[PDB]
Amino acid sequence: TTTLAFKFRHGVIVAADSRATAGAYIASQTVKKVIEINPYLLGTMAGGAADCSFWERLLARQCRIYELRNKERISVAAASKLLANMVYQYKGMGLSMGTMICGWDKRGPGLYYVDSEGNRISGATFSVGSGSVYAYGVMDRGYSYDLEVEQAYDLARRAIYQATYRDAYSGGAVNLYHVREDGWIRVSSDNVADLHEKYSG
Amino acid sequence: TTIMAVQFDGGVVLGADSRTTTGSYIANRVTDKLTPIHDRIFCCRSGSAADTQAVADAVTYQLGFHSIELNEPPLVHTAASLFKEMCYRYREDLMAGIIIAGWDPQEGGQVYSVPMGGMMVRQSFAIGGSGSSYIYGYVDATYREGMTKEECLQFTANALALAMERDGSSGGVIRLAAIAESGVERQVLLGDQIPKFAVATLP
Amino acid sequence: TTIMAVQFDGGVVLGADSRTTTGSYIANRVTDKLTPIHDRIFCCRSGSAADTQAVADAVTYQLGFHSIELNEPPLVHTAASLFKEMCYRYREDLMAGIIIAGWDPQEGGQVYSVPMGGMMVRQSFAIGGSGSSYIYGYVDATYREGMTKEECLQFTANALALAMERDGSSGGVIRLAAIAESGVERQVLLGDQIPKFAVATL
Amino acid sequence: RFSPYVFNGGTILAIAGEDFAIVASDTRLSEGFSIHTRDSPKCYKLTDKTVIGCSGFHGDCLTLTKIIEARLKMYKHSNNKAMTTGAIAAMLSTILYSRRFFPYYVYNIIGGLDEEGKGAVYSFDPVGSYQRDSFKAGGSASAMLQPLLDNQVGFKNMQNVEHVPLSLDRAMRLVKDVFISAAERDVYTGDALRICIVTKEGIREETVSLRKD
Amino acid sequence: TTIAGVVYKDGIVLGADTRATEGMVVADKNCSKIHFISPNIYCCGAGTAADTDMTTQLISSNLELHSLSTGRLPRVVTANRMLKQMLFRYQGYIGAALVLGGVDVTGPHLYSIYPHGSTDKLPYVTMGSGSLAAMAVFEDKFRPDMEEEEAKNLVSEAIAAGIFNDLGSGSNIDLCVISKNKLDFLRPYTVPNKKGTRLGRYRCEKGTTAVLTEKITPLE
Amino acid sequence: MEYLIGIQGPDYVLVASDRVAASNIVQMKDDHDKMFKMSEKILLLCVGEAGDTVQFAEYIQKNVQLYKMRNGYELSPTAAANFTRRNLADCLRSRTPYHVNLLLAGYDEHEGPALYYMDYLAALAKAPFAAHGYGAFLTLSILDRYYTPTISRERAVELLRKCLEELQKRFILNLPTFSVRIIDKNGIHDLDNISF
Amino acid sequence: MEYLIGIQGPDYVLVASDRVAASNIVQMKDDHDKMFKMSEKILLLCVGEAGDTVQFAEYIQKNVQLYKMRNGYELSPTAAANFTRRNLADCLRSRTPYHVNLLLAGYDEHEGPALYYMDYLAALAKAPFAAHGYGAFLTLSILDRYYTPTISRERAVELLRKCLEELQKRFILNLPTFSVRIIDKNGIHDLDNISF
Amino acid sequence: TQNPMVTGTSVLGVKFEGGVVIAADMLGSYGSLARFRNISRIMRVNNSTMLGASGDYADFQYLKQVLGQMVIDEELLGDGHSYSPRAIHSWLTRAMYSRRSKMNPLWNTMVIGGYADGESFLGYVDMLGVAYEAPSLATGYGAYLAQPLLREVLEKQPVLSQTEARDLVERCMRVLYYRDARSYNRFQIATVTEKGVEIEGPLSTETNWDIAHMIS
Amino acid sequence: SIMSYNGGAVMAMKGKNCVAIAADRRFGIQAQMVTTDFQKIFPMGDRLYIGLAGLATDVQTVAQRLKFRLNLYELKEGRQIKPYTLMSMVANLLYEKRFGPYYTEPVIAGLDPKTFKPFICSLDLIGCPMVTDDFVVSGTCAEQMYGMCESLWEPNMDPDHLFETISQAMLNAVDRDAVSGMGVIVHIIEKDKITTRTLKARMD
Ligand SMILES: *[C@@](O)([C@H](CC(C)C)NC(=O)[C@H](CO)NC(=O)CCCCC(C)C)[C@@](C)(O)CO
Ligand SMILES: *[C@@](O)([C@H](CC(C)C)NC(=O)[C@H](CO)NC(=O)CCCCC(C)C)[C@@](C)(O)CO
Ligand SMILES: *[C@@](O)([C@H](CC(C)C)NC(=O)[C@H](CO)NC(=O)CCCCC(C)C)[C@@](C)(O)CO
Ligand SMILES: *[C@@](O)([C@H](CC(C)C)NC(=O)[C@H](CO)NC(=O)CCCCC(C)C)[C@@](C)(O)CO
Ligand SMILES: [Cl-]
Ligand SMILES: [Cl-]
Ligand SMILES: [Cl-]
Ligand SMILES: [Cl-]
Ligand SMILES: [Cl-]
Ligand SMILES: [Cl-]
Ligand SMILES: [Cl-]
Ligand SMILES: [Cl-]
Ligand SMILES: [Cl-]
Ligand SMILES: [Cl-]
Ligand SMILES: [Cl-]
Ligand SMILES: [Cl-]
Ligand SMILES: [Cl-]
Ligand SMILES: [Cl-]
Ligand SMILES: [Cl-]
Ligand SMILES: [Cl-]
Ligand SMILES: [Cl-]
Ligand SMILES: [Cl-]
Ligand SMILES: [Cl-]
Ligand SMILES: [K+]
Ligand SMILES: [K+]
Ligand SMILES: [K+]
Ligand SMILES: [Mg+2]
Ligand SMILES: [Mg+2]
Ligand SMILES: [Mg+2]
Ligand SMILES: [Mg+2]
Ligand SMILES: [Mg+2]
Ligand SMILES: [Mg+2]
Ligand SMILES: [Mg+2]
Repeated sequence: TTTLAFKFRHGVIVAADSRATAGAYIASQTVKKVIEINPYLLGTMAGGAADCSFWERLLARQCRIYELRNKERISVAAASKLLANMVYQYKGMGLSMGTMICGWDKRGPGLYYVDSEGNRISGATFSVGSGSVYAYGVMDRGYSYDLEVEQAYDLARRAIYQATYRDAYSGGAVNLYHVREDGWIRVSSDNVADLHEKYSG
Repeated sequence: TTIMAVQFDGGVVLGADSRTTTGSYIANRVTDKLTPIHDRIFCCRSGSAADTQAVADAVTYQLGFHSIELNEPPLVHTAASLFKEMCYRYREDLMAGIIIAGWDPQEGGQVYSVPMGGMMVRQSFAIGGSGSSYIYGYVDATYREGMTKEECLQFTANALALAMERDGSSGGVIRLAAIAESGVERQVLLGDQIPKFAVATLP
Repeated sequence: TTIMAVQFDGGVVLGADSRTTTGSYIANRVTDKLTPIHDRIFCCRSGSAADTQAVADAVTYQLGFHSIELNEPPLVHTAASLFKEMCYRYREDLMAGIIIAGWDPQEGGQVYSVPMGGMMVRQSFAIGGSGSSYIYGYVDATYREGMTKEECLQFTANALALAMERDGSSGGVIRLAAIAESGVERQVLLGDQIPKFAVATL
Repeated sequence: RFSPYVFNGGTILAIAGEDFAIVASDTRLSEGFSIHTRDSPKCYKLTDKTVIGCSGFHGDCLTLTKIIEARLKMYKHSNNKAMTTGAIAAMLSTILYSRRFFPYYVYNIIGGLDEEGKGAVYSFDPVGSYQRDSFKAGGSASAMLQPLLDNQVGFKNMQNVEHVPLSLDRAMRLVKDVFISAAERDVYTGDALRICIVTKEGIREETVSLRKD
Repeated sequence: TTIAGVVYKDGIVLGADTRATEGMVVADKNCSKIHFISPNIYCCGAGTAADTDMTTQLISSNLELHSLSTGRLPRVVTANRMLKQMLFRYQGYIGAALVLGGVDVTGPHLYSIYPHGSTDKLPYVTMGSGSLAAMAVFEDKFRPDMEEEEAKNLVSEAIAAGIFNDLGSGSNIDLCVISKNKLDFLRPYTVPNKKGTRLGRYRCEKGTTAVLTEKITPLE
Repeated sequence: MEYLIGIQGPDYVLVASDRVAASNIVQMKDDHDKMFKMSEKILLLCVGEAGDTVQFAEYIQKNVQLYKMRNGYELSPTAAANFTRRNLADCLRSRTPYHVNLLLAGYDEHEGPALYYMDYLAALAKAPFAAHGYGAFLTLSILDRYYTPTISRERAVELLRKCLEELQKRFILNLPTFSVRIIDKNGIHDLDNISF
Repeated sequence: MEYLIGIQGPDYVLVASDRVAASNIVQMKDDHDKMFKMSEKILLLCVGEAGDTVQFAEYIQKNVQLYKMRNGYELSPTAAANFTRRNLADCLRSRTPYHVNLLLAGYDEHEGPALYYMDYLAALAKAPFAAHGYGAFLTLSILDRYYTPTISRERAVELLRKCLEELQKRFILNLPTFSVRIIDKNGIHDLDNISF
Repeated sequence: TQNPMVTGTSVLGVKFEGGVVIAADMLGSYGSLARFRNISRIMRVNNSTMLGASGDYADFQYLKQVLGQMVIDEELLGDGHSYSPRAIHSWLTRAMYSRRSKMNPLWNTMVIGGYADGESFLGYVDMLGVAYEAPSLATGYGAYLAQPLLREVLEKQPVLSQTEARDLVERCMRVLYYRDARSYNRFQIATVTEKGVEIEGPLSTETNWDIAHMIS
Repeated sequence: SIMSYNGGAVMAMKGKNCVAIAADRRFGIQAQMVTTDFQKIFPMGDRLYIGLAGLATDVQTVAQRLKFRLNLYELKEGRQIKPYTLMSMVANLLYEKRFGPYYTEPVIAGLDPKTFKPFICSLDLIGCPMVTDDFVVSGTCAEQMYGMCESLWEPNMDPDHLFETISQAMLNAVDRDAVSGMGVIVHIIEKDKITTRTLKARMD
């Protein structure tokens, strides 16, 4: 797995590969690793597939209850905190999860890294999963807060791509999302074999 | 430890060595391993001293209460069943190899084995404890259907003497008991009274 | 395995069950565990089949050569000494519990035990193998000084039958051998010929 | 160390068509180097529209299928309608996760019709990760079956080939072929192939013989 | 693997299946497990395949040197000794489990030989993961002094028992029949297992596979 | 890996902490803050195992704030340090131990400035200066060499900077920036980050 | 912990290596050199276990120099790489294995520039660029992103500098300076250290 | 049970026209020691159903106690419903699975035989809750030594008479006595038909030791 | 597992009067790709190739040490080695290390230098040989490879159909293995020529 996200002037970009593995066996090339928590909040999945899916689906349940009870959207901070507090109790029991919670709330674009070790941290950019080291290199050399929208899409797509090239455990397609002030949109799904043809030393 | 009991027409004979060990130190050379559970029901104890004492005390209590309630002497099979229930339920926490033997008016002389693990089986005669390994052959060649009380006492004393000669973990004196409708008769064979069989020194 | 040998005036009797096991599978139900080492010297083998076969073959070789060199029949004590030397020296790499028995003109019928570890002791009678545990009592109560050959054969067959009944690791047929100045007489007790003692039913 | 698990073999497969689903399995039940029986199918009818294939530890396969059956009746009683294929899949995910720390050692593939009458396949890992697939192999020989399906149903690695819809007749031929190939190489796959075809008319059953060695 | 042998009235029948495995996958469907020792002596092998091949080859070779020297047909005891002494020396690390059979000047002889170096001389033996299935057949049906065809039927029945009941065993039944007069190496004897037929055709035409680079190198 | 440092002068306590959050071979955040405001005149600096650190510090923080709301006035630094210690020590042999190392810095109207050190076992020591982390091994001797009890706040910031420069020179980990704060009679003041 | 990198262009090979020797929590040297001159047009860059690294590299170096003295001309880069490999592989299952990872860079009169990668198991690969160490995980994708086979030596030094700046930003270890050298038709040239 | 103590070896079963036959020797072994040489390892459950057990004998006695009490409870109601062989097999599967799932198994492998409504029932349950039905079954070494013979006969002739099934079981018991070092030549045969459950014994197989003189 | 540290896959396949041998091109160390043009198939004659999968260092050592032995053989004997004889030479080389083996499992593909008869085999890491009349596979995706070969291979294929079959068997097998791929190379060996192709393949 490789996932990434970053905040910039026009919101937050979120991207992921689509491979799943069981040891060295490729179990799928078509996994959706970006989960729709609500129309203005996304979660990303890396680590154990069951663990990520279960806990982020539970997060989605809780956020919706919160909305019904309080008559307003949950903040990115509060949503990331709910998830952190849920998993904290299971530390040391073998859950494997690394997630980015990505939204836009009253404080503007929001991005938090949350994992099964207990970490919860806000930041400008993150990458998570076995391919993250490769994505960081390319994302870091191209990132700017003042990226234009299309340049931001290009960077996210290229960083994931380069991670799928070096990391045996990442591949399939690059799926890209953009969190804007009025909601997230699905931007593109590009097979890595088609991106190979296109790119670009 | 070596323990043994044998059925005859009208009762039972029980026997044991008298050695308690920790490793190869003898902590008691004259242990009494035949313990009365009711007027005419005894158990022979092997394995852990702590475990078999705790279990025998608990069964004595259970059987005593049961007997007062029913207003009748208890069945030997009831004593065996109570041992079995406790030895089976706590089989992971006990080291206990038991023989229950006695007399009651309904079924006469009876011998039950409750080996480690907590199974229960009625037998004509039973042997147990670590020393019993060395007398399987002997008891199998020497047992006869229809032995008298006096023959069961000799058979038992002989078997135990043989086990005690060979098993470092058995020894001391031989304690015997005979149980019948008329009551319980206990005795000890010591020193020169223990049956004797030569060491086969070289011709 | 159960193995046994007994001295009488003029010779020896040897006996064994016939079972070879791996775990609780019987790989051979009619094994011959009494192996000739010379014209009137046998060994009874227990423990590892590989180890006891290798050792018996090596001793047969050594004793044969020794015997030709001396131009005389070998001593039973010599055969036992050769076993002992090899079983003691290689005690950390072998699993072998051996009885050596035979006849020679100098000392007559002799039985030696070489148990695991490689000590050697002469005895009136010897038992070994895992099944022997179950017959210590029996042999101690039944042995009598001065038994005839025919009595030694019965004593042996009885002891072995009892062991075979109780020890899962022993069984099959009883192989017997008697050795004396006149030679070696072998026989097999099978099925109904094996001594029988009831299961004590109620 | 008592182990509460053993591996009992079994290969499962499901294919989604435009108006059908296939769920197929071999009928061998094994343990160690031995065969328990040659007639132990790994497919179970859940509703008129849904079949589940289960392989792995047979003790868990039996338990889990009986749990699913009880849950389907509970659902029907509380909600007054049969569970859809999609709802069965979502529910199974939660039942598997409930044992996250002592898992059901079971690989599950659901095959059925969705609410538009179209073929639907869902595949699962032992702790309840799942997704919808077009086709999927599971169990002992899955690594043998999957690539050929990728190639022949997915058209992967092929140039200048029309991507036509999968007919039932072709899907059937593929199923029998891949199990026959698996039976050559996987020691656990053998005896017979049981095929369930789910359509709007109901569920029908074909069986075909495989090598018995 | 299922291997077996029997002594019959006039000779030896050896038998074997033809499956080799790597883990729980079939690597070879038609492995030959009955190995030449000398013209009058053959040996079935079970256990580690490289060890059975190399061990039987070495002994066969040393036996040929022996017979070249003596000018006589080799003895089964000699093969037995050579095998067991080598296996003993290696302490079970050479994973060869063998069924050795032949016919020499003293008649038919059959031995089982184990990796640690023990041997058993017997009128019927079995080895391999199928050996208990094959042994059940023998215990139920062996008689002394069978005729050639009875013995052949019995051995193939025994191998078949292993083939069908052991996941380690499969494919064909090979037999080797050895008498004073005859050696019949019957490979295959029976083919009780057959791959099912292919229902669809996947004959991919030229250009189906996309090619990045090509180089033709002409040869003489 | 995490560095905390505190220097107490006559009427102030100066504290600093690294701003790195790391995971495996990468820094994942370079503007991390390891300081928690407990009250107007108390900071708690917390490092240790992931999850434990924030869960523990925020629990203490909420309870210190609760005390203020219930009673109308704040806990003293000493009372807050002992509260913090009771909690850590009570959890030590429980099913939920917290693997955290702490400094507590404060200013009391009547007792003046205070700096407390606590390890994960919940041993509590008052100190004129202290530090946690592997970085402490390279800096404590620098503090022993140059600290005096009447040290002015200017010179404390210089002494702090000597310590942080030593980590740049000699420490194997990349800790390029630090949060710096001071507490005195007028509360908690943010100073410029010290950066390389 | 140790970083090596190489970038091969049309007529040169550029190489760099960190200059830290570390022990436990401290840098013990900040001007360490991890490059060994084998011949006029060959560099061997060696990292791994203490003792093994220098012992192995200097043995290879002395033998390459011996070959020159015996024969009047030098081993080619490819021959030297295969010689290095034979020695490492031959030791792998011996009583004296060497736990080292390497790059070999060279320029041959007839074959042009070459860069070879070798791991401690002695697998040998020719590559257009390569890197060793934990730092490789953060820099190989930057090389994949921007490398082209006709890259000029100026741009190679820029590309190198992007890689090294990424370690400063993102890597948890403090690797503040790097040795840089280039090999071409005219031999081995020292470039300025790149430092932060 | 974590550690089995006194144990029983193989149990065999085969279906025939009108019933089912099961067989088990009468031995409780204590490691290799043939310790209790006259114990029954077969239970009449009710009129249509019988059970044989391998493994820990104390655990078998417990099951016998529990299952015996369940049939009694049901008979007290006198309501025309009885547990079928299949229902007993189901109950057993649940009980073993449940004990496995608590990490405290009942250390047994069982064979359930029955006859109800014109149908023979034969089912297997092991200590992990692995359960299934088949025309013949064999636990322990029987799985390796007896089941190959049972299945080979059943392929040539799937429908056996009672006397054919009984002769086949006796041949298997012989092989087991030759090759299993925890077997014993004293066994019982239990049969279930329309008429109920009959347990016969103690029985012995004849044996042949001719090979002892063919060291060949 | 030692054999999966580098990953990799080779296969060989028999046709009418031709043979084919194919390999993936990745050299990697656990998850990390290092190079995408690593050689695993080596000429041992004009019409005789050996493919090695397993630990990359032993792939190279075995190829090199085998070539030492073969060169000496050919100089000493009059002639080019026969396929069956190469197999034996390799078996002997691997079994010499029976107690500390090379971690490689080769496949051989070639035509007899005089008769041009097709030959394929594989060996395990201690040198057990297996000759077949259809195909052989070795590497970290052997189950995937068996599934493709069993389903696609047919007897008596001409060179063009042999090429399509081995190519489709390789591409689709390695696409289910995380640590094999990054390209596929295929050699087709005929009496009068060798055809070498690299395939359009996934690079993830
Ligand atoms: C990813 O982290 C990936 C993310 C996941 C949400 C798909 N994780 C997995 O693939 C894990 C890795 O162990 N595999 C599983 O949880 C079991 C099989 C999944 C079942 C499919 C039907 C989804 C990477 C980097 O690990 C992927 O290689
Ligand atoms: C007997 O089984 C004997 C029977 C027992 C009821 C008296 N058991 C013991 O002596 C046991 C065996 O270990 N010993 C004890 O329980 C230790 C008592 C401990 C007191 C101090 C010494 C610590 C035989 C055969 O085991 C006797 O050897
Ligand atoms: C005997 O000690 C018996 C004596 C032996 C000289 C025949 N020993 C064995 O049967 C021994 C195990 O103790 N078995 C073997 O050495 C294994 C031989 C074959 C190995 C393969 C089948 C794996 C008794 C009492 O041990 C016999 O039970
Ligand atoms: C057989 O024992 C069989 C006999 C062997 C001579 C073919 N053994 C094997 O297949 C062994 C079992 O681990 N496998 C190997 O040695 C690996 C090499 C196989 C690959 C080919 C190159 C031969 C049975 C019963 O074990 C077969 O399952
Ligand atoms: Cl996708
Ligand atoms: Cl809420
Ligand atoms: Cl944060
Ligand atoms: Cl991951
Ligand atoms: Cl870009
Ligand atoms: Cl005493
Ligand atoms: Cl006591
Ligand atoms: Cl006991
Ligand atoms: Cl006892
Ligand atoms: Cl005891
Ligand atoms: Cl022997
Ligand atoms: Cl001994
Ligand atoms: Cl002995
Ligand atoms: Cl023994
Ligand atoms: Cl036997
Ligand atoms: Cl011999
Ligand atoms: Cl009994
Ligand atoms: Cl009953
Ligand atoms: Cl060499
Ligand atoms: K004593
Ligand atoms: K026995
Ligand atoms: K199969
Ligand atoms: Mg206790
Ligand atoms: Mg088979
Ligand atoms: Mg040994
Ligand atoms: Mg904790
Ligand atoms: Mg070293
Ligand atoms: Mg791949
Ligand atoms: Mg990839």
